[PDB]
Amino acid sequence: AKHLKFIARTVMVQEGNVESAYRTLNRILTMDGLIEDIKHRRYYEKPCRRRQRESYERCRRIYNMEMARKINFLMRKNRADPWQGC
Amino acid sequence: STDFNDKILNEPLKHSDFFNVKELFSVRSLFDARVHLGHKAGCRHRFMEPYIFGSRLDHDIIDLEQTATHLQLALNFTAHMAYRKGIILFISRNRQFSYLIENMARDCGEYAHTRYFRGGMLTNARLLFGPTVRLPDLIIFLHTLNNIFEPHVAVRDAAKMNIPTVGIVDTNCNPCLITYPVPGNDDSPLAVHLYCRLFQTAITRAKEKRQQVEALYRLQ
Ligand SMILES: [Mg+2]
Repeated sequence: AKHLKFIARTVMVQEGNVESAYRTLNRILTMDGLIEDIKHRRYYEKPCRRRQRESYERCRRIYNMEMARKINFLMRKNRADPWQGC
Repeated sequence: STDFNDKILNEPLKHSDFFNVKELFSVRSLFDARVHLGHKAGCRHRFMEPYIFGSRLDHDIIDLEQTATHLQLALNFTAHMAYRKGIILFISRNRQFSYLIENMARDCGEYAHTRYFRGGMLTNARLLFGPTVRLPDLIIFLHTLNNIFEPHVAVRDAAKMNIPTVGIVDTNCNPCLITYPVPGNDDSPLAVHLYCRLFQTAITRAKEKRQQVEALYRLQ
């Protein structure tokens, strides 16, 4: 309200591909967490539910990051079997 | 029969090194073969600490003095068993050395099982092979771990069936049930080749000495 307009969350379309512009804007909002924040703020998430969801998301992120680390670590071992037959 | 057994089987048991296995190796040979390199300090096993000299930049170093003593004992045991004509079975799930170990077994006249150890090969042997089958008198593990970094089930089964086990135990292995552990590097081709050559030489020496002693006794 008290800020200048058309600076925040504004993207400029390149060569007229408004679809690309909207994809870029959507990526920006998603990465900044605005889309998820709006979806969650539609209805009031009581503090206990909010805490449980935050804890669940933290555990999910820890597990996913560790599993991704394991996958990237073992990806090299997807080579062709060197000792085939024996 | 009585005198024959007394002078054949029990004669070598009166000598510290009847087959002269100590000459087959030296700490320098083990070092050159890299028997002293273990896994990272994170993979270390709690029971392998007594045999680990230290940790060189998070890499374990196996005490080759203890390796020399243990290898002396293991080679002497293997030589005595081969002399007594027991069945020696070489077990290893390292596919990099399956072919080599099979060839060594065939050359030295002993047996090898480098394949997927089916459940019951030793505990269910009578049913699987036949009621009169003869189980191995000694099992030599060139790699006491299976291909998922767990102890070979043959170790537990051999302990169950009372079959003595010689075994090369790396810093991530579990030597608790291996009768004659030989702390060493089981992953370097040089080390594995040295172990194979040593056991082959000891078994061949034992068999040829058995033949020589039998000939000496029977000719008189
Ligand atoms: Mg190893």
